[PDB]
Amino acid sequence: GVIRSIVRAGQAIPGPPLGPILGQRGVSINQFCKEFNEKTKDIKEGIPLPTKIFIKPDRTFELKIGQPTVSYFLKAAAGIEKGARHTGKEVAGLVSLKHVYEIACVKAKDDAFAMQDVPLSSVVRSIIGSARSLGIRVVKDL
Amino acid sequence: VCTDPTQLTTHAMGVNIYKEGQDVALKADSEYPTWLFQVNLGPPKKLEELEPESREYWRLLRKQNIWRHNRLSKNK
Amino acid sequence: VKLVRVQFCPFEKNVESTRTFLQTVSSEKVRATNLNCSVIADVREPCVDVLFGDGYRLIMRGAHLTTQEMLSALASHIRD
Amino acid sequence: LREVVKTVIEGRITETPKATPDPPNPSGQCPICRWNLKHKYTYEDVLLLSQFIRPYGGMLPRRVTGLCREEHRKIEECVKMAHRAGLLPNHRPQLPEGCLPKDKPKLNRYLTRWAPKSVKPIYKKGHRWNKVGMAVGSPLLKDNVCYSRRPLKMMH
Amino acid sequence: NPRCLPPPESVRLLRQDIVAVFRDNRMIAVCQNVALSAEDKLLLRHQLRKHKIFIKVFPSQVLKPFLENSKYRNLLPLFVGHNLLLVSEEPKVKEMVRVLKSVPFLPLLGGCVDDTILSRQGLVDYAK
RNA sequence: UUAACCAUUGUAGGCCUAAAAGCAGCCACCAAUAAAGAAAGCGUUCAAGCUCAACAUAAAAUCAAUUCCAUAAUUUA
Ligand code: FES
Repeated sequence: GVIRSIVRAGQAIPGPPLGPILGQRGVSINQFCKEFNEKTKDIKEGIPLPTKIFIKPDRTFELKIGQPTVSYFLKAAAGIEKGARHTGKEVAGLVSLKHVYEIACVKAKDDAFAMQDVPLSSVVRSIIGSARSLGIRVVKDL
Repeated sequence: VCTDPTQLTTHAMGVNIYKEGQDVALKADSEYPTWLFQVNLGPPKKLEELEPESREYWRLLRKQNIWRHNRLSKNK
Repeated sequence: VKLVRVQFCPFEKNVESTRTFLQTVSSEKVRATNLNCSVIADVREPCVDVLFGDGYRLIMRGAHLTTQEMLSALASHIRD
Repeated sequence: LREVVKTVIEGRITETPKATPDPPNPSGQCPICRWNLKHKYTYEDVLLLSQFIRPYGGMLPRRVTGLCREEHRKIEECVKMAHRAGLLPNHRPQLPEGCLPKDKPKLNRYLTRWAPKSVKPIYKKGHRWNKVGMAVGSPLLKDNVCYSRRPLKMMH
Repeated sequence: NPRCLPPPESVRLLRQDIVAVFRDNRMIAVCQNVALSAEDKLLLRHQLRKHKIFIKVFPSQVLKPFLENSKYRNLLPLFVGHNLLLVSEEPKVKEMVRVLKSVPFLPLLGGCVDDTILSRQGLVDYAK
């Protein structure tokens, strides 16, 4: 069973959100964090990362990870930790063209996240759509 | 981290914020291919904006077709 | 089912029933369910051979058989 | 028509009955209209009914027959009336494994719209203007040609 | 009654997408899809890129009309059912063959070398 | 349109929410893929995960005719 989580690499044992949820299906929690910790060393600590762990009936771990979230990074780029109540029209940060594009190039490196598209228009829409989800307006230039 | 608008717009501070990746400077706009800055920066392509003969037109129209059924499904 | 063998000739006239039934046999979920089965696909009238350890050999031809019967026949056979 | 012979099983497509050539009413989209039988058959015409019925009395699918829904309901109703009337001795139900008839007397019936099993008795007939009506025939067969001076009385 | 009476392209773009790819690729190796996921199909496309082949696919219900409005009208037997389309413009028989080796369970119907109906075994024999 | 099958990835997207990821609230409402609803009923410590919609569509079935109290009956113009 594929379980999707966004836990930050810095904390390999968040507790309730991962420990018991995976344990309910029946797994070794300590084993999960160690393999997750292996990703943590390779990746920057303290940044949310999407995971694609598969919990098989055999009580084995198949941990698959990708590039860190653009959504939280956009929040960090906009200097926003906690956004506005709605964020549909509330905006606290503006992102120009260049910042939008540097990150899109980096994004096009992982198998997951459908980052094999030849056109970069695929990448912009996700981050633009992600920005719309956040309390951020992607203005052309400020 | 960077806290200068000039450095923000003249140096790639957001491209990498890891420890192994050091903030790299921005090359000139001409130093990158034209398609990099020609990507769609406007709002999501609407049925009018989408070309009737574009795959996104039908795919988004298919998404719209799901929306109407979903609206019906929610009421049930 | 220890082994499942499906044979059909695309170059000659190929019956749809066997091919449609073949896709179900060559399915990731189906293969996992009957993990014991060894999936072998023969491509060159069509003949499908299914072998059981108990000695029951079940061979299916789709020329005059609908896919529904083939799936039903195997499904009961697999349960044993 | 495919028949399965049976472990290894073999299915052979066998000869299927062919419609007689020269339909009386060519240009008929539905087989019943092709033969000008739209409103001139009844449950008593078992010969026609048997063609559309399973060997044990089950209904054949409309798609295979290809006839229109209006006749399908009429034909299905006619077969039900004939079956309930014991007019289809060769299409009697298949006994599950080795069962035998209940051996109780079977009442002779015809023009039976509904199963006799599921019809409750009518204790109170009613007075002059409260008389209860007895259903005879089926509404599906209303359009059938009538040779009487006045339209047939469905309610008896 | 109407049933008794005497007898009395929406998808349009998807032509262009399929028309472009097939016209480019003379021989199409046809293998039935094993209920594969979208992400895997992209991965297999890169796997074919190792083989210099492309998994360019679209709803197969429009694949049957492709022959109706395209360069050829006689490849319908090739595209029978829901199947992965291996479209190759070069006669690299070995590259096509090892595509089959990548997934044993998945069946390869064959390759229409020069847009001529053929089987997998025939494809290899003729391609040789 | 709706009868039969199938269901990937971005992103657990931001929001007081411990956490709410389509599915507590709350947002605006896009992308990739052949085909995916920033979600429709389910499931909800929260999610995974069930289906409905995605791609495929099957194949069905504009209203009727205190104690009963003649007996009955659908076709000869
Ligand atoms: S008799 Fe013509 S529609 Fe059936």
